[PDB]
Amino acid sequence: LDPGLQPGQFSADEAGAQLFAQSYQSSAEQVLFQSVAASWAHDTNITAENARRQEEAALLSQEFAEAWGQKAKELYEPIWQQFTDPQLRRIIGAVRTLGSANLPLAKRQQYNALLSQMSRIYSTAKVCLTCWSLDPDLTNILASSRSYAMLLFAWEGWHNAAGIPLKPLYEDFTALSNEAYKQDGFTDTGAYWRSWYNSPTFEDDLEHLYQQLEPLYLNLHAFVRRALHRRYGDRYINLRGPIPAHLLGDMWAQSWENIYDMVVPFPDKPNLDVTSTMLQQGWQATHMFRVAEEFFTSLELSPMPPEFWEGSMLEKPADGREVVCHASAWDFYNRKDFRIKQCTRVTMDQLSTVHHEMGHIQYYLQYKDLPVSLRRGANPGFHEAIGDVLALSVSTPEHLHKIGLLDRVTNDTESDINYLLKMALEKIAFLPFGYLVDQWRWGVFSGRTPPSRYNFDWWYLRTKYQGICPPVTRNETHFDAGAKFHVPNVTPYIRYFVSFVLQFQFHEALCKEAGYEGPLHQCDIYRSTKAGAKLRKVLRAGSSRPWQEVLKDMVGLDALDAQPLLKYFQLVTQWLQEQNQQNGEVLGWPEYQWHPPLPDNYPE
Amino acid sequence: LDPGLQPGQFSADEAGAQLFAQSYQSSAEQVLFQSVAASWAHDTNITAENARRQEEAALLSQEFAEAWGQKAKELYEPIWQQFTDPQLRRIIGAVRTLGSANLPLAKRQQYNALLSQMSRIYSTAKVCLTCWSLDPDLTNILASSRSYAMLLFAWEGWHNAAGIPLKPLYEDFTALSNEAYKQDGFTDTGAYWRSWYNSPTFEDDLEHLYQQLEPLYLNLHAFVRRALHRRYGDRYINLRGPIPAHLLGDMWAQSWENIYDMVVPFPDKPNLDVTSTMLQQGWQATHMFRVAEEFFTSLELSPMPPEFWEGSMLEKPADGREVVCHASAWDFYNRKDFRIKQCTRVTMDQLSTVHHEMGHIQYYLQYKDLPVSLRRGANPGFHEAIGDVLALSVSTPEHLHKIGLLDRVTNDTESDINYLLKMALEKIAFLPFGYLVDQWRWGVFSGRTPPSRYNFDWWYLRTKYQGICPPVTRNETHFDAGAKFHVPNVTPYIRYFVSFVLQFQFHEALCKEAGYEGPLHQCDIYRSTKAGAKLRKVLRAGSSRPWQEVLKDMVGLDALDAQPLLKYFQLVTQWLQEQNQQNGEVLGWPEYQWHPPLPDNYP
Ligand SMILES: *[C@@H]1O[C@H](CO[C@@H]2O[C@@H](C)[C@@H](O)[C@@H](O)[C@@H]2O)[C@@H](O[C@@H]2O[C@H](CO)[C@@H](O[C@@H]3O[C@H](CO)[C@@H](O)[C@H](O)[C@@H]3O)[C@H](O)[C@H]2NC(C)=O)[C@H](O)[C@H]1NC(C)=O
Ligand SMILES: *[C@@H]1O[C@H](CO[C@@H]2O[C@@H](C)[C@@H](O)[C@@H](O)[C@@H]2O)[C@@H](O[C@@H]2O[C@H](CO)[C@@H](O)[C@H](O)[C@H]2NC(C)=O)[C@H](O)[C@H]1NC(C)=O
Ligand SMILES: *[C@@H]1O[C@H](CO[C@@H]2O[C@@H](C)[C@@H](O)[C@@H](O)[C@@H]2O)[C@@H](O[C@@H]2O[C@H](CO)[C@@H](O)[C@H](O)[C@H]2NC(C)=O)[C@H](O)[C@H]1NC(C)=O
Ligand SMILES: C[C@H](N[C@@H](CCc1ccccc1)C(=O)O)C(=O)N1[C@H](C(=O)O)C[C@H]2CCCC[C@@H]21
Ligand SMILES: C[C@H](N[C@@H](CCc1ccccc1)C(=O)O)C(=O)N1[C@H](C(=O)O)C[C@H]2CCCC[C@@H]21
Ligand SMILES: *[C@@H]1O[C@H](CO)[C@@H](O[C@@H]2O[C@H](CO)[C@@H](O)[C@H](O)[C@H]2NC(C)=O)[C@H](O)[C@H]1NC(C)=O
Ligand SMILES: *[C@@H]1O[C@H](CO[C@@H]2O[C@@H](C)[C@@H](O)[C@@H](O)[C@@H]2O)[C@@H](O)[C@H](O)[C@H]1NC(C)=O
Ligand SMILES: [Ca+2]
Ligand SMILES: [Ca+2]
Ligand SMILES: [Ca+2]
Ligand SMILES: [Cl-]
Ligand SMILES: [Cl-]
Ligand SMILES: [Zn+2]
Ligand SMILES: [Zn+2]
Repeated sequence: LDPGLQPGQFSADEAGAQLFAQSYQSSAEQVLFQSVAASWAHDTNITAENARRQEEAALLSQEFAEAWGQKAKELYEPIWQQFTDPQLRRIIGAVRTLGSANLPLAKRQQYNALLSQMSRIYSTAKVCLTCWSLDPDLTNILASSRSYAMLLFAWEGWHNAAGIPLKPLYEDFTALSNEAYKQDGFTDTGAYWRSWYNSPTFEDDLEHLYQQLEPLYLNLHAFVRRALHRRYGDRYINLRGPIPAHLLGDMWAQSWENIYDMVVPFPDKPNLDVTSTMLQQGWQATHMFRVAEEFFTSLELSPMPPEFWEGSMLEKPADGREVVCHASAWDFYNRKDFRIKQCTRVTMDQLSTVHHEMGHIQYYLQYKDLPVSLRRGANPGFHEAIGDVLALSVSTPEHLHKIGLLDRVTNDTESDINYLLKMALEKIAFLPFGYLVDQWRWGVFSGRTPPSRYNFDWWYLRTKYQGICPPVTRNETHFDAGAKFHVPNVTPYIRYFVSFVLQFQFHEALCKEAGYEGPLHQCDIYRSTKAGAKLRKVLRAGSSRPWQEVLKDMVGLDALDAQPLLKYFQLVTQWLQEQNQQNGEVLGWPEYQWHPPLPDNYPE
Repeated sequence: LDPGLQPGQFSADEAGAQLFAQSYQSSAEQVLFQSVAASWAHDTNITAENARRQEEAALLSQEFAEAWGQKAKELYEPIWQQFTDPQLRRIIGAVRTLGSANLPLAKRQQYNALLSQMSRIYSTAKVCLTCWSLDPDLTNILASSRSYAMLLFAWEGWHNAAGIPLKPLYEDFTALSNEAYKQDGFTDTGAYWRSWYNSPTFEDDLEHLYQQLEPLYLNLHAFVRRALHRRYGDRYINLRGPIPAHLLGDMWAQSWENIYDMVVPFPDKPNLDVTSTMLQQGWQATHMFRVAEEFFTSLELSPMPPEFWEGSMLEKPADGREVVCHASAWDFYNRKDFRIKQCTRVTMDQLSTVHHEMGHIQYYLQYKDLPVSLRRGANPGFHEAIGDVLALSVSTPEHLHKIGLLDRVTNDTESDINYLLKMALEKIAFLPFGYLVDQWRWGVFSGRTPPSRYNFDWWYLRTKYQGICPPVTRNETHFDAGAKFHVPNVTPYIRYFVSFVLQFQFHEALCKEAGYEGPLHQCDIYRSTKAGAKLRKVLRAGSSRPWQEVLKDMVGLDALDAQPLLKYFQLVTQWLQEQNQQNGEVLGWPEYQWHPPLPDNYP
């Protein structure tokens, strides 16, 4: 480690710790920058040379984290907890968690190589007969094809191509991660990930939320299953069994917005999927980011700086180059460079994803002047919820009208049910998946799910929560969890479940602050500088204060609460219940063993 | 209740509590007697009258615990914790746990009635094609038929006939039981059941034990699956998938000794299943119990008293009267009456069941002069292990020879493998099932497994631990867990897993104390008065002391330990590994979704 980057001496006391943290910050920005830079270079241009570079950068970071980690231990191990300065106890608390830097060098190199090989396998996998990529080709098939055999080929192809080769690496990664975090005092890596919510009752709290939300999901599921039955027939849809996992518009069945056209309650009201209009009008990626931005400035939040426009990758490269297409928002930790990397497609759901990603950037712009260790959301779920909250306003028929995407206006009970159903396809359908992913991963980290049951336990959870089944037989040579980006890329998931609850609490609060007094689901906070100021206080706080207190200042309550979500959706919750009873549906999937047959001429 | 049964007044201090506890136990014997008495009259004679009587007694019993529980909290709720006398602290801890008695009266009724209907449904269910009962007909089919289609009909018949009508009742029971135990401070009934082991780390401890044992089970499974493939063929056995749940000798696939004849590793040697010889020689139920008894008296433990021989039901009644055939051992809490109720069949596995049950009685005889509250095992696993320990000695080829059931065996490597394999079929195969039943039930009690997932979670666990699959499609109308006796009869199961480890610890201790020095698996403690004396000390102690301390005095360690089991089985564990490698077996069942097809014209 360069001399300039190494820790000096500090007193063993709180005044030393303050100088320590200032010295650290000087040197940490340079180290975070080189690492983020090498990551960007690789992810926007996957080559062996760029992967070698990212590996060395990652090793440099570990070296740093180890020297500054062991020094912070040596000097403040038994005294940091008693520091008067709360921001300082959290900075110190971060620095002395070494993570992967606890590993000896050989294992550190093995760890860094595993992350790089898993990322590469996921982001370069293809399905062939001439080969389809995930983004855009398979994405578009899952979204728009309504042919059982085509969707299946895409589903199976992807899960096989991405999952099967990840499995040996994922096992090795899991052992090393655990070894690393056990030397910071955690039983396993999952315990460390959960520690970020600083709540003793986290798992119980999540479970109590899910119990309130589950009836919504059960009713949506049944109603969608019925619409699937009418299209696909009795051979492929069991009205008392799980839904085949390739029919819901998305590779993971995680959001069902793309089958909206098959399930829309009242088809001669306004068409609320404005994708056709966007194409018809000639929208491109950069227009989508510009329109997101202008929402932010309408609140008196910050525009995207020049560095963002010059550096970002907003379209899939046409010049050959392999890239990681999975959308992401990047802080370079130099207070100057912030970028998005997205293989943006011109669709309504991508407009929402553009807002999601820009919400990440906006957080990074607002907390850029905190110490590096406090440059995070009050919890991870808060960072995931910012962009989603604005997208709630953008999605409204009134807002869409204002931005020229929805010529007709209507305010009647049918249009409202259409809108809430569309939104339930996006938000309610995701809840089970949001919850289950890290239940899977927590079991893997703890050792409850060994390699020999990775796929068995995955599908147990998928059926248990989402009420889906795999459309072809799977066995333990398959590694279907590995066909979802966040598993190989080691990104936690429970943030998204937290986010899907939190965003409705935020929405309700920002709507009331804006002076809005109509139904919660028709609120649009566009141009509300009051709403703006309230959101700004959250974004500026970073992780400098407990998330419970930041939440309480924002929404007046110190806990996750499903009530705002339930309220937003109440009309469609009631409507779906009534429809399902009148149709005589079975709620749930009591034929839990059922799987559909193979199509007759498959795949030939 | 009667006034003479309702509590006195007592000072709020340790001296009061000593008198209190004495006054409690005097009155509780009378109350336990009439309860157990009515239960007996019902189980050997299922009618509505007998059910009504049992219900009354249960109500009376709740009334008792109510009053005595109220009084114990009222008098000592703060202070009992700081009593010097540990034995007293345990008695008072128990008294203020009210259970079902926390229930309001109407729900007391309701709970008492669902038990009766669930018991009845299980024990009177039949399979018709002239109708087959579980015991003996379906038991015998599962044991000895080698026709895929007959076994299937029996398996599906039973699961459907018993399971399906239990489900609505089981749901109501579960809610009532949870409500009861929440008022004593347990999150749920499962947490109460588990409190019996007085161990913060119980669940972790069980899991750590299962991890050491699991390789043994995996090697046995693969070896047996291979044997079944040779027999049934590739259509019905997947060499990389779970074994169809009807093929292993038992309705629940829980122990596999009855397919021994199909898997025996060196077949030409003497037949270590002495069933043929027992029938040839004209053995009957009575003889089986008399031979068991005499093993106990060889140790200078107690003979069965006259009241046991006069009162017991040791055969299935031929008047036809509905009975609960499931074998059980009965303490009447009067220090006089002790009985077994068993529909005894003349087989070698029943001879072990006879010893198992007689182990319960021996316990009850040895602690009959204790305060009722100490009249249980040091933990429930202790009680389940006693008769099993003696049965391990009885099952040895040398012991069998001594009681005229087998010609002398050659003491060579092959006869040893044969024997250890038979014993693995009985003991190792049981381990997963022993562990999973209460995993299922704890999930139901905690709310993790709602009615809408009773069968899904059941089969998850079955496949996860036993590596079996249902041979016909099941859905949530089926309630396959209800087709196992202990579920409708609300009897915990984890005691059997604990027992199956404990028994090997005991066996090693008793063998060392007998002065035996050969292999663990060839020991016979028959006629060792020293071994007998050591077991007597355990049995006399009841639950007067922490099971950890009782165990330490007996065996040297203060915890459950798989090492004695591993050592008993070492030779066959090594052999099974080698067989499996040479056949190129896959250990486990990676084709986890696999289920067999239906046979051609079924039914
Ligand atoms: C779409 O339509 C709803 C319904 O509007 C109401 O019912 C219709 C059937 C007609 O009778 C309308 O005249 C009638 O307003 C609109 O929601 C309603 O908006 C108004 C405010 O804009 C709400 O009233 C306010 O109530 C607050 C206190 O809550 C008072 O302080 C205010 O003075 C004010 O009167 C009204 O409660 C609300 N109704 C519901 C069910 O929430 C909605 O605004 C309209 N939406 C769009 C997008 O135009
Ligand atoms: C596990 O499955 C693989 C993949 O086979 C496919 O998935 C199976 C679960 C089942 O649906 C099969 O019909 C599918 O072919 C099995 O390996 C393949 O086996 C096929 C056919 O048996 C064979 O032709 C291929 O070479 C194998 N590979 C591929 C690319 O399909 C595997 O044997 C199953 N069991 C185990 C333990 O992995
Ligand atoms: C049976 O023979 C063993 C010795 O032979 C070995 O172990 C057998 C179990 C069998 O598997 C053979 O093929 C083996 O070659 C006797 O064991 C010894 O006994 C003495 C006396 O206690 C003891 O000191 C030794 O340690 C024992 N050795 C072993 C192998 O543990 C065993 O006692 C014999 N018993 C009978 C029934 O004849
Ligand atoms: C597109 C989005 N991408 C993620 C990218 C996260 C990431 C972390 C670290 C290194 C690299 C990438 C994000 O921006 O949070 C995403 O994966 N998801 C999740 C998904 O698509 O699975 C859940 C989605 C909820 C709605 C908004 C988009 C959310
Ligand atoms: C036959 C035996 N019957 C049980 C009877 C239990 C019982 C408790 C309360 C009221 C009524 C019955 C017993 O003696 O533990 C039994 O069920 N099993 C269990 C079973 O057969 O499922 C597990 C067996 C392990 C070896 C010994 C026999 C064990
Ligand atoms: C992708 O990254 C590669 C590194 O693998 C970049 O390669 C450098 O590019 C130019 C010519 O292509 C040379 O001057 C360098 O010496 C290259 N290095 C190697 C190892 O070839 C490449 O330019 C990148 N592509 C883009 C468009 O950024
Ligand atoms: C549950 O299953 C019942 C019995 O048959 C089983 O399922 C049918 C569909 C066949 O596949 C058969 O081989 C199985 O053992 C059905 O009658 C019943 O409708 C099923 N569904 C429900 C909701 O109970
Ligand atoms: Ca779409
Ligand atoms: Ca989508
Ligand atoms: Ca048997
Ligand atoms: Cl997270
Ligand atoms: Cl128990
Ligand atoms: Zn995000
Ligand atoms: Zn027993």
